[PDB]
Amino acid sequence: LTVFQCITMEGWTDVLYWVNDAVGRDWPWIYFVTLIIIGSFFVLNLVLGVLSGEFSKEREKAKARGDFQKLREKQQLEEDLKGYLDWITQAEDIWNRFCRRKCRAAVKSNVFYWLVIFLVFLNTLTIASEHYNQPNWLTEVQDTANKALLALFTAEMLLKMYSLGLQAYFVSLFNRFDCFVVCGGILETILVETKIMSPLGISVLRCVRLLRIFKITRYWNSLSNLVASLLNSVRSIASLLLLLFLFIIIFSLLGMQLFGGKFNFDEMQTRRSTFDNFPQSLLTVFQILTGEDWNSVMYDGIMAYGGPSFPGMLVCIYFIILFICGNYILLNVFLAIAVDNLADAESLTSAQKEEEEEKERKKLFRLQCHRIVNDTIFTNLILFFILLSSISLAAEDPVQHTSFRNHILFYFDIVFTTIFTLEIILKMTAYGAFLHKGSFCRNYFNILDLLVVSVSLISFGIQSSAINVVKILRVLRVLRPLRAINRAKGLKHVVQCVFVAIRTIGNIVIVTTLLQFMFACIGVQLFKGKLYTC
Amino acid sequence: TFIKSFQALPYVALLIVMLFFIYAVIGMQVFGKIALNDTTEINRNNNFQTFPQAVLLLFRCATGEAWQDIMLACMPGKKCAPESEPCGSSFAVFYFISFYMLCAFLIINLFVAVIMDNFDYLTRDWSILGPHHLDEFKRIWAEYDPEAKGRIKHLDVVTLLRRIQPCPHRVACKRLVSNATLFALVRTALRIKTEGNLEQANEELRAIIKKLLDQVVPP
Amino acid sequence: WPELLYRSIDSHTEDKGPIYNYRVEISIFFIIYIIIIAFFMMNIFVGFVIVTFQEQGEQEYKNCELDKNQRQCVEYALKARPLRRYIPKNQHQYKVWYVVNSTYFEYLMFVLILLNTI
Amino acid sequence: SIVEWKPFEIIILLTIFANCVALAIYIPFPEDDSNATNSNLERVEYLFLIIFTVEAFLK
Amino acid sequence: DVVPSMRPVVLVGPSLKGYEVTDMMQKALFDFLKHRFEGRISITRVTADISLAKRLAEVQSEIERIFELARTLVVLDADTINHPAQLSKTSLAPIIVYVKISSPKVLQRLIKSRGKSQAKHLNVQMVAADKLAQCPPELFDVILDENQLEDACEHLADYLEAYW
Ligand SMILES: CCCCCCCCCCCCCCCC
Ligand SMILES: CCCCCCCCCCCCCCCC
Ligand SMILES: CCCCCCCCCCCCCCCC
Ligand SMILES: [Ca+2]
Ligand SMILES: [Ca+2]
Repeated sequence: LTVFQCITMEGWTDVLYWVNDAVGRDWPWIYFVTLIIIGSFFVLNLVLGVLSGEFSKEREKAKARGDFQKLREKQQLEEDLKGYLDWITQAEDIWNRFCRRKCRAAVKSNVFYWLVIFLVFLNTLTIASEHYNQPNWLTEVQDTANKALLALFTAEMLLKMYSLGLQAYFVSLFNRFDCFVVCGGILETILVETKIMSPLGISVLRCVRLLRIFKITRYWNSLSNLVASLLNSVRSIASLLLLLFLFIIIFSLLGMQLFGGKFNFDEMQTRRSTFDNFPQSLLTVFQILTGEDWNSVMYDGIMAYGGPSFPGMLVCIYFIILFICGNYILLNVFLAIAVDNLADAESLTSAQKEEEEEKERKKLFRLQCHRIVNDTIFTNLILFFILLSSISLAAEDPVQHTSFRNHILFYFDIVFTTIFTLEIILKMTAYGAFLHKGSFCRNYFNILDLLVVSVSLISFGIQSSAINVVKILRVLRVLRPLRAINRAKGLKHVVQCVFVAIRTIGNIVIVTTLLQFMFACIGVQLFKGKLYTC
Repeated sequence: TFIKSFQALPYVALLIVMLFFIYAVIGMQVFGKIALNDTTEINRNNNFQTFPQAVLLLFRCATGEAWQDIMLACMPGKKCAPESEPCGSSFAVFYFISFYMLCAFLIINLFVAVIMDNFDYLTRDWSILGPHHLDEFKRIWAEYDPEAKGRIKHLDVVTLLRRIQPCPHRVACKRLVSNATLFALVRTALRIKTEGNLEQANEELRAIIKKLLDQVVPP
Repeated sequence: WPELLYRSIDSHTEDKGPIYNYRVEISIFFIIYIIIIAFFMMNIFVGFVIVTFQEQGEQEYKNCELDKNQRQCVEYALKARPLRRYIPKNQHQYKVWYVVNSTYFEYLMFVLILLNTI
Repeated sequence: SIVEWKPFEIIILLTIFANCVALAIYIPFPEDDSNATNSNLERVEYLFLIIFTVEAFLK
Repeated sequence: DVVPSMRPVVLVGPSLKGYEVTDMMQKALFDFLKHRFEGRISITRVTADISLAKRLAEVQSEIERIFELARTLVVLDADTINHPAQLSKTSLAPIIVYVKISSPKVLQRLIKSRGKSQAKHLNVQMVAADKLAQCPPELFDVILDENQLEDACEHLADYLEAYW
């Protein structure tokens, strides 16, 4: 039971510290660290591998099921409706209605698009400006800004409504969503004026304003393809989520019949995560699924069913099965949804975008007797010096101010500063020195060698000052190990591939950050200081 | 196979070690002198005093183990340890949040790199023949033949361990007639093409695909 | 998480202390946030990294050539190498070799180790 | 048998849903306590028993 | 045979000209033709038949008056040509344009918006689109694939630079 408690990583460190307090701190960390690494990380890696790889099988079968091919059919379909309805839009106008051409012209113009983006920025700044005890004037500023932005947004919304065909306008998903958010804003105005608004109303309506903040991220396609695939798969998404919801209901209704109201102990009732009533049994089951304080709930159940004994304490079966099935059933549903759909979504960025690109294409100092020698053995030698320099500061004593070892490490620092400035002197001989077409400024990694050396040197320059300036210099001097990157031939490949991965992740990470900001704004609206407790 | 993949991607592991090292050192100097005390996260068992302890604390934070309380422990205003002749910075929030994101990202990166490296086997229907079939064929032949003692020497059908997965319609006899045995099985177990010219067609393939002795391949 | 959830459920009014289970509907906010952000979006991170690495690995897709199974097989075309068996020559050696190498001996030794762990 | 041709399985699944609802309301009081609702859910359970056993007999 | 000093321009639309939608596919289109070919292009409006040409009474002078405008050194618009066959009966060295809807599923959506009177008359309209999906490239010279006007309009001008 305890080893299994460590594999799930929850309550891990508690048993490690309890053991350390019994058999000393020296060796015991080995056991639990190896337990975590081996058990948790290898099993997690293997389950991810055998799901993702398996998910590729069902993806391959799906491609025969026309799942992706049919998706492209609904994309070009709706796409061409606007383009052809544009003709009628441009043909219905060949009472005088010559201003229609001008109003439509601004709609596609960059001036109006960037103006509306800026208005959205003001909208998000106003709501994001929330604050616990707002200055009294800021409340009026926020309210009047909300009124103003509402008036404008509805004005240009109607402008697009009449400038473009109403049917064509409603065809687009984004325009329908914008109509939804503006209607929510109208509701905001009416409810606030009539004073019949309710906390659910303020919550969901601040939410609709924040939705209107989705007007940002419109040009980009990577999120758009994900959204399109998600909308296509909704009828498939709802099945998995319905199944998981049914499973949580079952494992909550079972906990009610097992631990229903048996969590009454003479100890102080901090058992908030209890099984008493169904609305809270769900929260406890959800907590177990994510596995935050799984230990606490399992221990409470064990104690409820007697103490540690054979007839009791068998309850561990329920918690173990719940946790295993959960973090397996959750893993299947969520990886399936985030791989099959995303893999399909990513293929739109490669299927329709790629061919369309083709369609457009189809439509169309001293320099003499220098010594660069010895730069071969010095490769490994500099590697070794970097390694030992890194090890140097690690062994430093942080807690002893008048340290018996800091002066020794100061000697090592002096020696290694000399050694690592030798190659700084050398680099002048090689092409560079910010001259000779700037061969030195074409490899910033080479420059980064000086920066760390400079800070190391700069530490001594102000060291004699005995002043607080040098305090940060020591902290920053830790950049030494990275020097190996520029001196390593594979580590460079690894770090560059990692940066490429980051650049790829950019879209998803920014979408997650924006949606998290949405939820932060809603949370500010709900709990703006209602958490204090004496 | 998973262990072998880990061998082939050591620099990602070295990168993770570099992250741990840099962050352990940074935590060593800023949050070094925090006063140890029970009833708080920074205690005798977690602290940035000795490098092993700093690495252990950062590992604890990596496993998502109440790292938020550690963060709140290192936020400023904390009494400094007696060794000082107060301590605690406001840099903690950025330190721990950045560490969590970066360590999670590199752990994900290592996991998916190994998944990429083992993708071939992790995505294998086990229906088409695989190297396991070749290994069991090698073992049965070794039982039939000790070290490097097979050139033709064949007059029996004891090599019937081949099950339904590659004498049905005597195709086995025809395949036997048509390292040489392994090559013939490979080219014909898949049944790539049947036009009476695969040997010629393959004879024009091994030349471009290859290097080593090809005076036995044609047979 | 649960500490925050059960401190927020007890949120009565601005600048006032908590009340036991005042509004337990608030859990909808935390439930939705949990599922969407954590589960959905971090799993999207993992799936997106998987897809990107799969795409990068298939850079040398070489669709003109045939399956990769033949690739592995022909790269193994240097197989059929000697394998160490060393059938004992001495008959006294041969008896112990046969009894040791029989599957019965292996099964028995597995039972021994299993009982040892028990 | 021909009754199964008549789609009563819809009403049977609505009955299963009704029973699923009739279990969230059942509050499990600590030690034998029971309010009024818990004293009518036994009767509702008897009804569900009868309908399910009739369906089992038919099928 | 002999060019009428010009290559007359016609457009059959994606389906019958008898309804509003087909004309509107070209009503604005013709506007840009003269607005970017000042003096280089001329347009004509007729309502009679031109298929019956021997290279009805109104047809006799119809071919001449077109040739009268062709001798000025031209775009024709009618309701007779629903297929290049309707114009293949005469050899006037013409240029003919075709509006294409690659997905007939779009036809209903376009029809479903203008009016419910002809909404049930889609079968009348769509069959021509089918009829406009058979002629090989030879009778399918001018191509209108892209959707909006600006991208499509640029592909009209390029074919007009064959001679001028
Ligand atoms: C899933 C692991 C546990 C399942 C079996 C229950 C274990 C019960 C045996 C341990 C208790 C023995 C008596 C202890 C007396 C203090
Ligand atoms: C299915 C995932 C878990 C969902 C947990 C939240 C369920 C709803 C709880 C609140 C129900 C109403 C409470 C009583 C009336 C205010
Ligand atoms: C599917 C809709 C109906 C779901 C509810 C069916 C059972 C309701 C009966 C029990 C309700 C409590 C009444 C107890 C007397 C105060
Ligand atoms: Ca925890
Ligand atoms: Ca966790």
